[PDB]
Amino acid sequence: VRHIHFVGIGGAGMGGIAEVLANEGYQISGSDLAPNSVTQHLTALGAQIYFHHRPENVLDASVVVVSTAISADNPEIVAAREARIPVIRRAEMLAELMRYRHGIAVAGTHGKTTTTAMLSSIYAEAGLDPTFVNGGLVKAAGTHARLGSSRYLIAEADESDASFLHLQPMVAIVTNIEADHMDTYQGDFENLKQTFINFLHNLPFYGRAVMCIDDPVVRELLPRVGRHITTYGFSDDADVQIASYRQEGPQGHFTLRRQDKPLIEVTLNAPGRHNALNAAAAVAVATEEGIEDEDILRALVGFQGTGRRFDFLGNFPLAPVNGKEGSAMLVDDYGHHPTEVDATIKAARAGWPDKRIVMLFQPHRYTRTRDLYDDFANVLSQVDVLLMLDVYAAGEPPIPGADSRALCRTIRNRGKLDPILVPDSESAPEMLAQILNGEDLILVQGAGNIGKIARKLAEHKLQPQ
Ligand SMILES: Nc1ncnc2c1ncn2[C@@H]1O[C@H](COP(=O)(O)O)[C@@H](O)[C@H]1O
Repeated sequence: VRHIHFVGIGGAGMGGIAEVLANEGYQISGSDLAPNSVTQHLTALGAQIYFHHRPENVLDASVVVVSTAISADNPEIVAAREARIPVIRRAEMLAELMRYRHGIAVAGTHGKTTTTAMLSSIYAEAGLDPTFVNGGLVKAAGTHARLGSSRYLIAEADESDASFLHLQPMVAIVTNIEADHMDTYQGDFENLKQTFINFLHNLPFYGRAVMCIDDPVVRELLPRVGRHITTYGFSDDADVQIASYRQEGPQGHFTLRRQDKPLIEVTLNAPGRHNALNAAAAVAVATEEGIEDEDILRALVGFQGTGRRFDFLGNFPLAPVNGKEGSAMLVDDYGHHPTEVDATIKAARAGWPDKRIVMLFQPHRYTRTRDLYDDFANVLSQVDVLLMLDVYAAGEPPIPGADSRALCRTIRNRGKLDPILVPDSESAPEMLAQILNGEDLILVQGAGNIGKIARKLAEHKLQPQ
C-alpha cells in the first residue's frame, strides 16, 4: 500500500489517522470543504489536500477512506467505485492500525475521549511511547493523534453505526452506556447494548475488559460478557474502587482500592467525580499492564486534558469588556447530552463554590432537543445565568416545539431563571459581555458552532469587536 486518500480529511477522527499514516511514510491525499489547522498540518507533512469534492481528487489512490458524514453521492466516492478502488470507513482504517499492535480501545457513551487522553499520558510517562488516536485534541501533544515507537495503540472506540465492531483490541474499556432518546422501535436500546457486548467479544479469550460497575446498564450487562472483566467505580463491589473523593479547584483528590496493592492516594488534574471515574478506568488498565504507581500518579497530577473538555481558556479583566472591576473565568465544553452538561455544571459548582455560573448554550440537533427535552430543561435550570443560541441544526429540518425559544419558555415558566435568547452567533459576544460580573465562571457549552465562539471570546479576552 502506498497512497491513502481521505474524503473529509479535515474533521476529527479522519485527521489523526491521516497524521499517523503520514509519519509512517505512506503517501497521503485528502479533501475537505473547510480548510483548518488539521489540514494545514497535514499539508506540512507532505499530504495533498483539495478544498472541494471533485472526481479527479481520487486519482492513483490505493484506497479511499470515508467518514459516515459523507453522502453516497460524493463524487470522490462515486469516482472511486467506477475505478474499482477499495472504499472503507474511518473505523476500518483505525482497525488496520490496530491489527499488529497491542490495541487498547476505549468505549462508552460519555468520557471516552478523556479516558483515552488519561491512558495516553500514563503510558507516555511510563516510557512506553504509545501510538494514540483520540476523538479530541490531546493538549499534552498538541494533536488528536501521534505515532509512537512501541507496539501500543491507545484509541477511542466509537459506537455510532457500530463502527467499533471493526476493532480487534487486546484491552477494551466501557465507561458507561446511556440512551440519547426513547426507543423509536421496540428493542432500539437493547440493540445498542448488544453492539457493546459484540464489541467486547472482539477481545481475544486472553484479553481484558475494564467496565464501570457504577453505570446501571454496564452492571446489568456483566453476566453476558464472556471475557475477563475488571470493574471500577465508587461501588463497594468494584475491583478498583474510588473513595474519599473531594474536589479542590480544578483538582480531584481520592483513594483507589486495587487487588494485591495497598491503597494509593491520587491527585488528579481534572475536575469532578466523573473524571475520577475516567481515571479509575485508566489506572485499572495501567495496573494490569504492570505500570508502576509512580508513573501513574505523576501522569495524573500532570494531566493536561483535551480540547473542549472543561477547557480553561483564561481569566480576563472586565474593565475593557463592560467597564466593571474584576475578572471572569472562561471554560469551554463540547458536552451536548444532558448528562454531559450536568457533569460540567457539577464540576464548576464544586470546584469554585463562590463563582456565579454563566452558561452560553447551543443545543445540537432538533431530534436530540426533542428527544431529551425534559432533561435539558432540568439540567439547564441549575445555572445562575443562562444564554441560549438557536439549535445547531447539523443538516436537520426544524421540529416545532423543539427549539431554543421553546426550551427558554419552559425554563422561564418555572420562575427562577430568566433565560436570554441570543438571536445570532455574531451577537453572542455582546450579549455575554453585557451581563458579566466579576467572579463569574462562564461555560461556553455545546457541540456545534459554539466551539468557534469560545475560541474568539478567548482571543479577544471577552471584548466585543
Ligand atoms: N464518566 C463520565 N460520565 C458522564 N459524563 C462524562 C464522563 N466523562 C466525561 N463526561 C462529560 O462528557 C463530556 C466529555 O466527554 P469525552 O469527550 O467523551 O471525554 C464532558 O461534557 C464531560 O462533562
